[PDB]
Amino acid sequence: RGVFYVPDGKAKGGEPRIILLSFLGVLLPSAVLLTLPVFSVSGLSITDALFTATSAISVTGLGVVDTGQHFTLAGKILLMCLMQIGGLGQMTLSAVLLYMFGVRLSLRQQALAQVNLRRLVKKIVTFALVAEAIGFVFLSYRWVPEMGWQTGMFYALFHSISAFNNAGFALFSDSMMSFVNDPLVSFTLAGLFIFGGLGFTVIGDVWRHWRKGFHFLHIHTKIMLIATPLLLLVGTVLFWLLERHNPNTMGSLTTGGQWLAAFFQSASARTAGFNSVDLTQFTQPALLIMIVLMLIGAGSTSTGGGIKVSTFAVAFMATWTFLRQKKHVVMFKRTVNWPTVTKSLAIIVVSGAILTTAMFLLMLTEKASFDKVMFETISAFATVGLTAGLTAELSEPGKYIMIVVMIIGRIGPLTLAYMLARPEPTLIKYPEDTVLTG
Amino acid sequence: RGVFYVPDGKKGGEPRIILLSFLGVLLPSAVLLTLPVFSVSGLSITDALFTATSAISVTGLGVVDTGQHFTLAGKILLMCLMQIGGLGQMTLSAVLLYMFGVRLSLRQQALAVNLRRLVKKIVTFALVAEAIGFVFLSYRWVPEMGWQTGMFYALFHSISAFNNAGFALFSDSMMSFVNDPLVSFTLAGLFIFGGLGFTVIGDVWRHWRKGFHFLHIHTKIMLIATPLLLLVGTVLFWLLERHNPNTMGSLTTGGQWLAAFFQSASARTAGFNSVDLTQFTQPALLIMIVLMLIGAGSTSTGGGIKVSTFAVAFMATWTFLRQKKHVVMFKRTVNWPTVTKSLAIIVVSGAILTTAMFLLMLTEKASFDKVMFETISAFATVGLTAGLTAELSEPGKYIMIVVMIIGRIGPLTLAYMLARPEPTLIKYPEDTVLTG
Amino acid sequence: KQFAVIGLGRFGLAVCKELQDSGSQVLAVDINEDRVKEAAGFVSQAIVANCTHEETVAELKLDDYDMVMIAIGADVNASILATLIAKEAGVKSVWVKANDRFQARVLQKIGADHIIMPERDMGIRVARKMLD
Amino acid sequence: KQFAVIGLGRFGLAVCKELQDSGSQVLAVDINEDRVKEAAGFVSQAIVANCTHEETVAELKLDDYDMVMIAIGADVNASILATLIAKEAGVKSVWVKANDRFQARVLQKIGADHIIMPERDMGIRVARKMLDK
Amino acid sequence: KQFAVIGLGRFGLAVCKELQDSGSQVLAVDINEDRVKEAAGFVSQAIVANCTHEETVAELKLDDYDMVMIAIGADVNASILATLIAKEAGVKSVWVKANDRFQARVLQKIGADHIIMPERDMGIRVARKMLD
Amino acid sequence: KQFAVIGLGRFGLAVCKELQDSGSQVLAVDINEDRVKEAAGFVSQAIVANCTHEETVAELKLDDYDMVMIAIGADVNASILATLIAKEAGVKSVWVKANDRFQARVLQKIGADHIIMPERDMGIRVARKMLDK
Amino acid sequence: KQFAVIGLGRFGLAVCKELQDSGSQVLAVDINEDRVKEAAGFVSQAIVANCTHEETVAELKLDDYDMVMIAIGADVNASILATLIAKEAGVKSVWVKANDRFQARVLQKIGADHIIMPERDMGIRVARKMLD
Amino acid sequence: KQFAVIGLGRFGLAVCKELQDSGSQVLAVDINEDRVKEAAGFVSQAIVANCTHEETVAELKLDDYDMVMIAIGADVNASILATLIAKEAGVKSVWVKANDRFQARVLQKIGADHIIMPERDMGIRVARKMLD
Amino acid sequence: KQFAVIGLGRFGLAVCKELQDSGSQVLAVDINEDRVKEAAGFVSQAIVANCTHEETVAELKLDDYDMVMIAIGADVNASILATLIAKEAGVKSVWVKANDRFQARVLQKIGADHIIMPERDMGIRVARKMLD
Amino acid sequence: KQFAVIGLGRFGLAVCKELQDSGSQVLAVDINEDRVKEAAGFVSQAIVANCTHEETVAELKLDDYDMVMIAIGADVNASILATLIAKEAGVKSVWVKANDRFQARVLQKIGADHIIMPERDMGIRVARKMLD
Ligand SMILES: Nc1ncnc2c1ncn2[C@@H]1O[C@H](COP(=O)(O)OP(=O)(O)O)[C@@H](O)[C@H]1O
Ligand SMILES: Nc1ncnc2c1ncn2[C@@H]1O[C@H](COP(=O)(O)OP(=O)(O)O)[C@@H](O)[C@H]1O
Ligand SMILES: Nc1ncnc2c1ncn2[C@@H]1O[C@H](COP(=O)(O)OP(=O)(O)O)[C@@H](O)[C@H]1O
Ligand SMILES: Nc1ncnc2c1ncn2[C@@H]1O[C@H](COP(=O)(O)OP(=O)(O)O)[C@@H](O)[C@H]1O
Ligand SMILES: [K+]
Ligand SMILES: [K+]
Ligand SMILES: [Mg+2]
Ligand SMILES: [Mg+2]
Repeated sequence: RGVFYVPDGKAKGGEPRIILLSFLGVLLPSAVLLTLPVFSVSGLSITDALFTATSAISVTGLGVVDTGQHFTLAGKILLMCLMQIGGLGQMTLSAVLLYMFGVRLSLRQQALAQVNLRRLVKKIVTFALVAEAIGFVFLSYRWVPEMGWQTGMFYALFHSISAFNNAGFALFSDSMMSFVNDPLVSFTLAGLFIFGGLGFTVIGDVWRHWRKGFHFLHIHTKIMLIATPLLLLVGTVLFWLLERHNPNTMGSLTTGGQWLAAFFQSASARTAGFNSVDLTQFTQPALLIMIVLMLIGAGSTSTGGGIKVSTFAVAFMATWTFLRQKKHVVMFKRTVNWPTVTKSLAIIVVSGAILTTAMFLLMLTEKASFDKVMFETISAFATVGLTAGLTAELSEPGKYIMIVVMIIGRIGPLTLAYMLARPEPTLIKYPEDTVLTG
Repeated sequence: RGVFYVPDGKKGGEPRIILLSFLGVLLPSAVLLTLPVFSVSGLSITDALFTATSAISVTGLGVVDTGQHFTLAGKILLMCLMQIGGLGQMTLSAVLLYMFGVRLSLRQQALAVNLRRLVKKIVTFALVAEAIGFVFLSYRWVPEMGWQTGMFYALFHSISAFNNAGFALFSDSMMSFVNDPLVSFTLAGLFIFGGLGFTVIGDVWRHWRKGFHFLHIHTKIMLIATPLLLLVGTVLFWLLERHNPNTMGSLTTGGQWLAAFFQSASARTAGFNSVDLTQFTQPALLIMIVLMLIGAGSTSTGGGIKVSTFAVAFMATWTFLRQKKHVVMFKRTVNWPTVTKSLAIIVVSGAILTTAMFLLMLTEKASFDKVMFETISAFATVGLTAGLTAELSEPGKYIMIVVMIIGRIGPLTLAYMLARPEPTLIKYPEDTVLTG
Repeated sequence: KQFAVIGLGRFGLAVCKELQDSGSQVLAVDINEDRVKEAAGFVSQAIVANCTHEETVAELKLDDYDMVMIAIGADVNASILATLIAKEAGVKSVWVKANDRFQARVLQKIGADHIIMPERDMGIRVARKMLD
Repeated sequence: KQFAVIGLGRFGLAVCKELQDSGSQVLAVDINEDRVKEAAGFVSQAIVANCTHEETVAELKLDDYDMVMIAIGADVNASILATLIAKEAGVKSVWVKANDRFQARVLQKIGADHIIMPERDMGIRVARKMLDK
Repeated sequence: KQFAVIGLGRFGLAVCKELQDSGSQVLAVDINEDRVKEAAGFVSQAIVANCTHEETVAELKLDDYDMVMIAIGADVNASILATLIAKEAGVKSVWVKANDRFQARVLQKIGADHIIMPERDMGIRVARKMLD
Repeated sequence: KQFAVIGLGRFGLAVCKELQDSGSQVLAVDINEDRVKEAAGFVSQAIVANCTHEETVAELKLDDYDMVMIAIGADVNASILATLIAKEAGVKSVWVKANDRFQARVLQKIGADHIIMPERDMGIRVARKMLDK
Repeated sequence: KQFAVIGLGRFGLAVCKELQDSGSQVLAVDINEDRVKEAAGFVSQAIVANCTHEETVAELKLDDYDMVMIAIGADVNASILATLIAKEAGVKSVWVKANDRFQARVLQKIGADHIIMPERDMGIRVARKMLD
Repeated sequence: KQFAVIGLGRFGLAVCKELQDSGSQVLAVDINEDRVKEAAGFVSQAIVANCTHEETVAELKLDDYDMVMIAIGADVNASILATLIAKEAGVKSVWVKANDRFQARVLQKIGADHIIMPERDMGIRVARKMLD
Repeated sequence: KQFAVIGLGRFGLAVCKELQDSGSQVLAVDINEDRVKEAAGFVSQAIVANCTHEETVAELKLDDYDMVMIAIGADVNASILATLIAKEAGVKSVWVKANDRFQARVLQKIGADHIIMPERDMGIRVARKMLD
Repeated sequence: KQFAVIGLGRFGLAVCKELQDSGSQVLAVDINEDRVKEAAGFVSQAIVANCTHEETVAELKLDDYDMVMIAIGADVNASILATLIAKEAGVKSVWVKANDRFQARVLQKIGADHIIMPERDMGIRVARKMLD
């Protein structure tokens, strides 16, 4: 309908400010709420409540305390709402900013030479509820007979929301450890964060243009529809190869159980948080592969992720273009322009710089092996929330650092994307000089 | 004089020159090292080729002891090989840069000092610096070891330090000289000057009278970053290791600072270790890994991604965070292709390092910190070991060899592939891909 | 009281400045964002919009405003089309800035309320001021 | 009263209309023969000439007229140069048309007696007329 | 039924739209990248290429396509060069838009199989419509 | 069968030639006399006149003609104005050729019965010939 | 003793060379980046900027500089407007290169302190040189 | 002190003016008659002629004059040719004006005694005036 | 036997193609790298060089080649300077391709052995071919 | 013995000179009044006209002349049009000058009997002179 906007006023991106205040505008009121003893059986410390509130809003799922026991029924519902706000809130907020970014692009194109925002938000909410509804009934098919009518629905509806939102919060002491060989819950959860971590743009593009075929889909949709099954396949096969002979975590399973555990871990590695198998007794070569999977994350307009799959895909094919010394980066017979290539490369290098300082700080505040420090830092930054045992023994300074890593990792790649999009214009430019690289 | 060239005929072609030069110098050295004239007991094909790769790539990593396993003929062979590695890499980079500048100038003319003297200046600088190091080291080693043994070790270690090779004739490299400042600064100055870059040395030589302001942007970046990197490395290593009993706890106040400075300077692709890295704490190991990655200057004897690449990446990140339109260093705009080159070098190096680390953890069974440290050391040409090189397997030796070869020539090769790619007559429409 | 100005060129910006000085609510609409920012501090509300698009004009309730100025001068076609959309949208009074006499014939004869050619009108008055 | 009009654009033709209908005698100057032919129908005297040349302006005897109008719109250089030549000739009163504020202040420095900027002036008066006062 | 349309102007896009809607795969070529973007949505494959260069046409593999349309209207010389190079490339059927009678006869002499003059043909057939 | 063609361009001559061969009475109007002489031997009556002048159109009596064809492409503003005059004169059917979609969208809101974009119309119509060759 | 040279043509580079060699720091400003790169070698600071924009001159802080040379030769409008903006920016001394006597009188009337006509001045001095 | 000036542009007119003011007999040659008429009042003798025409130069008897100015700026080729004819005729000292460094280098290498580049020389000397 | 041609345009490329097909070693030198690539296959040695520069011409030993062709057409000053530098360097025979009669006259005055006027020589030739 | 030359460039002037000096009668046709005046000093008949318009071509009756020479160099379209209309008129033998190979092959397709490329023909002939 009406394609227009009101300019902010007297020319730098204000969208990073919108994202930053939106996240801080909900974390602080949620933090003081968790201090009230109505939500916790015994009460939480200011640091513990802040860490829990950050993990719920970031939907990282990292817990300094046990979710199932330390929180009351009111607290469990409070956690339920927050992971709606963290996952669906970002998914809606990213879609709203993406919609408004295109509107400014469209009007500037008209000056030189689509549904409305309210309509778009309705589909985002509708998709989230219908997806969680499908997960709810399938999860209720098993848990209701086991635990009863009222407990069965609550656990089913809790985990349907958590899985779709990429939250990873589990009401059991061990996250999905009791369902290693159970396909119903393992696949119901898997589908929830696979499509939850797929992006509204991918779902929306497939919804509106599936009849024209795959060839006429958007470039971003084609990337996600190929890389996500490719990442799931390589994750499942490579986890299976490195863990089939380890007695501690996966060696005592059936042949079908071998692949179910391998697939579930790979699917949850891409920012879900559930772990069918134990990560403490999980071999180092498989730790690195999961670390890569956590970084690659989910889609751009999804419920969770680190750097997104499209960001990894562009840099991966930029490298292929560079080694074959092609002039343009090309996928699906489309040229990826250099600013997009710069955005993909800049996000990786900035994230790596943040990760290195965060990793360095943790080994100072707490004393543990480096393989544990790197794994925890990636999980907090990539918002996966998979732990390797260092989270339980975290110190007070370590909790503060991990809160900052969770906040920066949740908004960083999306915020740095928009800073690169609209830099402040300058009337004074300096001469260009060549700097030797290599 | 004459500014001209003959076109190749008919993609980037200097990567081919670099690759064929490296291979055609590596293979004869590997063939020679099998001969029992150079080794007292003889070397296996895998071990000999590993030694040849370490010598040509001037990594300095040793599957066998340098001082014992090699004879006098082999010891002289190592000197020639590490000369070839370091000085030949410097000279080849300078020649390729000269030819690139010639082509740039000719195309600029079309739109709108010669090579021989440049090579002579590179050799003259190397010999003068190596002679200064030789005399400074002979001032100490000759009295305590004899007239001809003293000169030989002094010359060998001057050659190794200037060329950033790190090969030492003692069983423990520089462990016996923790508190001795003469050899410490003599070696330190050699790979600081050797790793500074010939471009920086020449720019300071020819334009020091105009002042620092009128120097070239690369020279200013190096002259600011190298002292800054040395200072931050010294401070961090002193802070993180001054209470560890195994390395720096037992030393004196001056000795602790000397060891910290020496480790900070040698982490930048030199390879000498005054202190033991096996008993070295984890945060300091991460700091040293970062220092090895940052490396030495561009047209130098060092390795890894160069200091200028890291500086451009840092300033580009600062510009992105402040949302400035242009990356500006010393009141000069760094064009977007240079930023893209720096970021691409970092990303490609990271991907190669990840694959190499996964392969090493597959073939070899060791903790992640050891494997990651060894991979960074091999790729960055530094050659500092954490106890994993001695326990390598044969596939591990092959993987480490490949990492050494790719690390020594990679960043310069990836820089020159971006320098002038294949032109295309067919272009596809541009489409937007969501990032972040 | 409430005024709408479409096109924020030399003529459009001048209209907005006086309308704000008299304490009136003025709406500035322009296709180019850069020009909207210049007039942002001189109007009550500043919107970047395309008044050639019929649905965009529908959302911005121009029929509620008492007077509407179409101050587009460069494109003869855009000014004619914007005027015709405004009339069918329900605007009672539409004032149009015309750069040439040929356009002024079309705009008046399709139903524009007032026709303004800046170059001609000062041509009359400058002569009158010289006469007396 | 005798008036001189330099430039025969939309502004100059309107000035010629009003002045001729007011009973005065005017002289019209333009460089394009197409515009002067249209103006020759009603003006007292129509001459094709360039007003940026000193000798041509001297031949026209601009000093006789009490009011001289310059209506060169597109070429800012031509407008400034013609104003300077007219002032140096010794015409008592100069009125010049300006398109932007920079040209306006340049003409102010030159010494044009009155400067008319049609776009902003019509903006002002149209706003006043909308305000009904 | 593979088609190649060279020039994606007002005439070219309509040909591409109709051909693609009729179930056939077409190739769109244009030197203006921004105009290639518009056609890239509904065309099987779109390419930014200059068809007046022989090697570019060789890389395009126009010989494989059954029929090639050149819809270059403004640049007469570009249309002549594209038609000539397409004939040397070995296209079986070549269709060329003509804006002038001299251009049409020159194209006929070169070897263009079908020559379309949109103004003249549209005038003839609109006259036929007005007759009936 | 009474017809009138306004604007003797490339499209105008094509309409005039084909329509006359059928045996219908046609009026050719064009501002340029030279193109009228070229169409003199292909039309029954041709008059050199301007159809954007309101008084001239009344003399031509376009109301008697069953169809009027406005084929002015160079001046889009003249095409819009000429369409209004024919509608005011009482012509039942007005056919106007449009070069651009922006001009066409104006013309539809005017009330022109048929809008002809020759380049786009040949786009489908030539392409359909490609399918069945 | 700081100088600012606006315009880096043949005259501007010569002024910058002779000023820098005398031990004084100068600022070089030009819209052509190639000429700024040329001057960047020997000039204390070189800036790619448009001096006909009033905001660009304001952040350049030309008021701090003791004397400002405007050496724009080809574009008369650029020279006139740069001189006007420099004077309105409250700079003490303005030197302008003029290519014509009509430009010279205009620049004098604006308020340029000293006006340089190269062809006339060089002609006078060469004629004087012939005498001795 | 007998002198000749070839070409009556701005530089040539300035040279003739100052040299007549100094009180010396001069002869001025220019291909355009109007500038000859303009300079006739000032110069001692002014003849309309082309100095790229060898027999005309021979008639002019340029070898009598101690110094000659060739001040042709627009046509570099004409300036070089005039310098060659002046040198061949036997002029003891020839001074020629050059607009570009390439023309100056050609003129020096062919044997011009003095090369005048108005923009650069004014550059250095205006800067020197700036110092003091 | 040994030929050197400077400038690889239409004239120079044809010279290379005929001379090499004749069976002699020819040196093709051009400042633009693309033209050198195009002519590289035909000629024995192809060099990208600037023959405007004296040191480059000295390094490329043109004094031993039997005959040297200067085939720059666009730039008159570049062609004159290349010819004069080649004569200074000791080339026995220099043939120059000239585009204008003034350029041909200047080159003849310089001392170039052979002057080639492309369209003029075709003028006489084709006239004679028509006559007989 | 009667010849017609279309286009009065340097090639056309040279061919007219040689044809006249051989005693033939030539007609010189061109669009520029200055060049046709320059030819009129020596041509039997000089007419200023555009040869791309059919009516003038019929009026001056090219068909009478046995040989017609078309020397339009700068405009490729003008040369193509002149050749096409000349062949349409019914002149037995047409000679046309082509600047590049694409123009030459288009002319060959049109029907020009002899095609002259001065640059390449000079290339071959000077190479032959170089050989012996
Ligand atoms: N140097 C000049 N001397 C006299 N008349 C001029 C000169 N330059 C331009 N003119 C005339 O002044 C008229 C101004 O037209 P224009 O610049 O389009 O403004 P407008 O037509 O809106 O008044 C032109 O028609 C032109 O012929
Ligand atoms: N040499 C060429 N090769 C390929 N495409 C071309 C070439 N020259 C022009 N074109 C394209 O042909 C299209 C024809 O557009 P235009 O000439 O405006 O005619 P129309 O009126 O049909 O748009 C242009 O958009 C242009 O990009
Ligand atoms: N608006 C402007 N702001 C700043 N510099 C300008 C502007 N316009 C032109 N210049 C510069 O002034 C210089 C004068 O140009 P030019 O006439 O080539 O100098 P010269 O008189 O030496 O030939 C140009 O190099 C141009 O880059
Ligand atoms: N349509 C035309 N009719 C007649 N003569 C023309 C036409 N177009 C160009 N010419 C003439 O052809 C001549 C060739 O021009 P040009 O290429 O500059 O010279 P040359 O062909 O000698 O290099 C010009 O003098 C021009 O006047
Ligand atoms: K999670
Ligand atoms: K080393
Ligand atoms: Mg050329
Ligand atoms: Mg010519």
